[PDB]
Amino acid sequence: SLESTRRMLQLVEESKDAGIRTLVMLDEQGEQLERIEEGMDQINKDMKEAEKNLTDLG
Amino acid sequence: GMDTSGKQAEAMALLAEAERKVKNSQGSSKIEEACEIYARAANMFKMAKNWSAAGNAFCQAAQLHLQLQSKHDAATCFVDAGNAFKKADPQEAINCLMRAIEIYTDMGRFTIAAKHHISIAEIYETELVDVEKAIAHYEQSADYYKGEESNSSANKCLLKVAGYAAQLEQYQKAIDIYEQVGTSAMDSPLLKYSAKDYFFKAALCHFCIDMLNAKLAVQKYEELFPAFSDSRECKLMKKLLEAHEEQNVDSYTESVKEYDSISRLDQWLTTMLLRIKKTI
Amino acid sequence: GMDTSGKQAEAMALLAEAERKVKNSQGSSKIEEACEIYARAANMFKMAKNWSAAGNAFCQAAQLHLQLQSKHDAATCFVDAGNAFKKADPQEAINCLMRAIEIYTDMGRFTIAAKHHISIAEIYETELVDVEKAIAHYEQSADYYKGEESNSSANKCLLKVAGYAAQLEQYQKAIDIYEQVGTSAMDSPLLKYSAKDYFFKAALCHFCIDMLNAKLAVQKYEELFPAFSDSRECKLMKKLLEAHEEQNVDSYTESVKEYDSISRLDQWLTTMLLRIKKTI
Amino acid sequence: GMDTSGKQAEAMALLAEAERKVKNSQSSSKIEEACEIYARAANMFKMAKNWSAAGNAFCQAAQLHLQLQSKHDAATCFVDAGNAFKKADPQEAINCLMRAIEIYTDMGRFTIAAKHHISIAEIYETELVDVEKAIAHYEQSADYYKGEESNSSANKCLLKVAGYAAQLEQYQKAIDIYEQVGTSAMDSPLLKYSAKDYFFKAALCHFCIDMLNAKLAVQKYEELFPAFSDSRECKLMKKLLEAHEEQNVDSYTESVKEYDSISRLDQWLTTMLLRIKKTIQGDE
Amino acid sequence: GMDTSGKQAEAMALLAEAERKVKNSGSSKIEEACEIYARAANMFKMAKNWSAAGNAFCQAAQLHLQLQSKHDAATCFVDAGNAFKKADPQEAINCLMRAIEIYTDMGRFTIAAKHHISIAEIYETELVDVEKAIAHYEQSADYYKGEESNSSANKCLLKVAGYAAQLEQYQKAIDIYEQVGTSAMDSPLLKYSAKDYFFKAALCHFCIDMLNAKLAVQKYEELFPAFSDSRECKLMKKLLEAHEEQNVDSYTESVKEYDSISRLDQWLTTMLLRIKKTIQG
Amino acid sequence: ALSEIETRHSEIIKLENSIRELHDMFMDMAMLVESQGEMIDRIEYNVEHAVDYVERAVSDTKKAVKYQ
Amino acid sequence: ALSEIETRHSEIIKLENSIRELHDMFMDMAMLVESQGEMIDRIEYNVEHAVDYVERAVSDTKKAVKYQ
Repeated sequence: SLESTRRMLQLVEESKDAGIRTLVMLDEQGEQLERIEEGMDQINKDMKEAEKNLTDLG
Repeated sequence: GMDTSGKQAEAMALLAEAERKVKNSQGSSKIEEACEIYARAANMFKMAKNWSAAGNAFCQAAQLHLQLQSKHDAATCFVDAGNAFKKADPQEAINCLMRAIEIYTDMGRFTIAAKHHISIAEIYETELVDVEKAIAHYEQSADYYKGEESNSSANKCLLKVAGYAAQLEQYQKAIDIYEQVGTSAMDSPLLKYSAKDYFFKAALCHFCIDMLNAKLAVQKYEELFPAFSDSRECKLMKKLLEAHEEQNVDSYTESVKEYDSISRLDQWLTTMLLRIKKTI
Repeated sequence: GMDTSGKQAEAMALLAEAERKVKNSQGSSKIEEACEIYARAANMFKMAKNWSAAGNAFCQAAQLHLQLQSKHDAATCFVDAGNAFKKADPQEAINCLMRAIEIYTDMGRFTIAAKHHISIAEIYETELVDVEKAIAHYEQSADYYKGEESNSSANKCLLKVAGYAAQLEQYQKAIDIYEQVGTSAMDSPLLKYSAKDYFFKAALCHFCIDMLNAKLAVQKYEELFPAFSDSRECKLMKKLLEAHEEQNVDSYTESVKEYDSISRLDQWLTTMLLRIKKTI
Repeated sequence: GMDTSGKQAEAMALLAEAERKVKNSQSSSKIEEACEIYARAANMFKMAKNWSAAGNAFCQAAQLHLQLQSKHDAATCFVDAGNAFKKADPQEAINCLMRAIEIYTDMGRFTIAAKHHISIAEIYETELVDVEKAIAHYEQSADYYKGEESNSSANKCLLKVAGYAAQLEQYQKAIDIYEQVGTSAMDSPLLKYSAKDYFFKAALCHFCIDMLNAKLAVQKYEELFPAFSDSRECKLMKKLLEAHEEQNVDSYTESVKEYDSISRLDQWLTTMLLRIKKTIQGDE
Repeated sequence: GMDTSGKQAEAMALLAEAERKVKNSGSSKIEEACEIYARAANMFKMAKNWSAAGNAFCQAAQLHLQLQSKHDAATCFVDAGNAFKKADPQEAINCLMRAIEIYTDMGRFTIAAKHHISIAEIYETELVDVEKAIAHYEQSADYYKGEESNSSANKCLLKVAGYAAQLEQYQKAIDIYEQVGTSAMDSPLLKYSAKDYFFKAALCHFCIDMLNAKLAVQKYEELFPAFSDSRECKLMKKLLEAHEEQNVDSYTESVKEYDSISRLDQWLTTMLLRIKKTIQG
Repeated sequence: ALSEIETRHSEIIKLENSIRELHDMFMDMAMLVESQGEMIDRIEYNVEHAVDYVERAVSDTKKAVKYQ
Repeated sequence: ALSEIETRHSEIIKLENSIRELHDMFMDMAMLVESQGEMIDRIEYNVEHAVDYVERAVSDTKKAVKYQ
């Protein structure tokens, strides 16, 4: 029975480490997502201005 | 052969045509066509797994774009040539990457500079077996990332730099980095759990200096936040300190082995414990 | 080598020559070139680690660009100026962020306005040790996000608002927000498991107002959410009510310590518990 | 400032100016400015908390774009008006959404049409509590998603529509959908573990038509998927079938109460169990 | 609503209009014809027809090809292949191969690799040709590796190794498994999983002979120590010890004991059966 | 005797603590994943709008310059 | 024995099986999430390229058309 508890302890420790790694990497993921979200708005605004200017010139 | 021979012949023919065009011109359309066929020949070389020729063609295209009043295309060709040269000669790849970094930072873009510096440092560490240049590159990347308020990337780079510095006998920089990282991570509700580990590492860097410094650092860390007082690591630290104080190496070895049995140890921690036991 | 002497010298030379160029203009290409040189000088100063000069150059470029019909460029320059000024003096960052928010809201989009409001609230909380303006900014951001059916960000902002209101003894708003958020999260396949926690927080607020009110609120919550009847929070609050109903402080302390042993209490929970204990 | 009266007055004056300007022009070049001023008025109304006025302005802008040779802008105005009217006028929002869906499906794009169909079904279910139209819209969205090689969204839509059909006593549709999704998860490495759940649901549906069919379906699932045997759901189903055979309602009640004690059950599970309970109680 | 009949009628009308417009052939006429073909294909897809839509997409792709336009032809061809995914696998494969050929001309490696992966999926899900699937997966893996995409260049290698092991080519499977495990052990995130690869490699070595399995297990243990303290290695040692004396009872008892705690998939049971039938004799 | 009793009493609380920590981590994970999914949906909408406008603008300008 | 040993054994076995399932789930989570991370990293570079290209193109074309 003691060996059983040892096995559960080891397994739960491993699971906790895996969860910790997932949390940190996902924090990085979210930072990247925020960066791309910031960029796309400027993309769209500049494109809209250029399209309106080109249409007006013609 | 099959595809390889045909691809090589086509690439050589394209290179000869580009040489003819550039010698004929010595107008702008001629050089533009020459650089376009240079890029096409580089891609065709990449088809046949001949990285040296593809890198040379990409570098020539970068030079041709540079001689014209264009910069972004030159930087793209530089980074492509460096990536191609990552296989055969790391030095040429490093040169291309530093040129690309300079070009990118000239225009004011700093996000890609950190990635290029990280790639350069990784090449240096893996191929040239050098840590000083890698340390400097990682420090530059961390500063660039922190300039834009990206905390996670800077924290990762600083953690790597601190680990390498502590491996290179330097303790004050490692202790400062660990202290800052732990203090920053403790506040955030997400990364509260891991701070203890950093603290523990810091403690070890303090123990390599002298026992009294380690004891005072442990007391300070415990005072900062009671969570670190968890027996899991604090008990091991106290047992090691007690064994060192009384000049009992058998107890130190027994405690280290008992800790290792339940949970394994890494090369860094193993070497640190070996050093601490040796100095005893 | 990244010595700041050359960077600073180049930046000041560029600034002086651009000021000379703009001054001569007593047709509009002069303003455009002046703004370009201003942006380049600001970027160079940022590379030089001097943030005040970079922010000043950014603000001057923003004003010059806004002098023309183009306005979104002014908003971009102003937000960059605020980011640069976040280090030395937060007041200018707040002013320029407010101006950028005004322009962006005039344009029509609101998500970026909500993000800038969140940044302003964070700056207020971190630097100016003010909570009321932070509360107002969080409320405005939550309203903006809810206007676009952004439930998660609005819920987080409302959570922060309710927490800060509870810190300021404004129990009604805190309980209302906590009840709303708990009810909203009860009907989700992922957030459901957290619906208990919010309720507990609200319940604590009731204890501050009165005892029988807290008991009735607990009964209402349990009837509405039967699964709440097995959580540790309900048992703790039942025990605290039983101890507090007969002027028993010893049992109160034993229950508090027993619950805290399993899980460490945060500043908010421990402060509220101390207030409740001091009540009687 | 934050004063609502001033913003409302400014928006109303701007809308009146735009209306008189468009009326004067009616007496191509000025229609663009009319559209821009209408959009600005709609934005001001939205920030003035007058959702109805903003939706009306968006609809007028959409019509002014429709009369001109432009479709995408008209559809964008349609969705803006629908979202604005979601809070106040559900029917006008539904009309705007369906017109915009028709516009997209005419242009060719499909995924956005599926998302808007799901939104229409959601509003129908949460406000007008009309099960049939929500079911039809979910079926259309699932078909669109499957046609675009999107399986996860199609699987979720199929699950929702099958659950709604089961709530409406149409057991065969739910059974077939659950079996299909169970097989789909069966042939995957990730969802494999959850694959049991779907099958269990199917079993319950069979118990609603006949108990012999329930046994046959349970045996078919067992032979097809051996891992379903060790799961507690199979043991519960077998014990319930045995209790139904012996007509001992007490054993069924005790087993169900114990299963509820170990873990809670959703409304669907309890209502189906109650239906089975009354069916068996009729036998005794 | 309108039923497939009206949509088919409209699509046929559009097709006839495009055919007549191309008949009297110039840029405007061909552009209108290709646009009408695209509209007819979209309507056919709406009408649930999956054969006419593919033909219309192919016709539009050919019309674009004849004109000086390349990526439009590739898009039309990939759309035709997607439409043919449920109509005729051969036509979809041909269209996807043409799209890959067009794409790889300009150096777009990732799209070609994805198309090759889809082609291998077609070849392995319905058709029973595993050699072509292995070749396509190897091509995709090489394409991904050429772009330093080691993370995305490992799944294809694992699939190829598994299929090669299923095809008795144990040397290639062992090499791939060992390479993947060596690459993964360095990564702290993927370290936990690396054990499995090594275990599989051991099985592949056991399929040949017992001494090879013993030496390979010793080599893995020396190279990687944690593999020695895992349940799979315990099973390997028990099986190696038991088989030496021709005792099938111990073999089957250990296999059942391992299966009890955790179930084994088809591949593992097949390999165990092969090993028992081959070496236990 | 009491050694095994204390061992059994000491090998149960740690599991509870680890499990509770895992629970909290998983809950935070779920919330942030939902937020990221919403962000990605907005990302996709913006990208679709941008590409559609690119097609429209390029077609319009090409036809205009062709006709002059 | 009686309830004692049967409870011990049954609960221990069930907990072990569940924990193994959680371990496998977490491994698969990590693999797929790493794939998603590299996918987003791939997005970033092309996003930057597109923004730089569009900015330069619009500036140059506007200047050229205005001067003519």
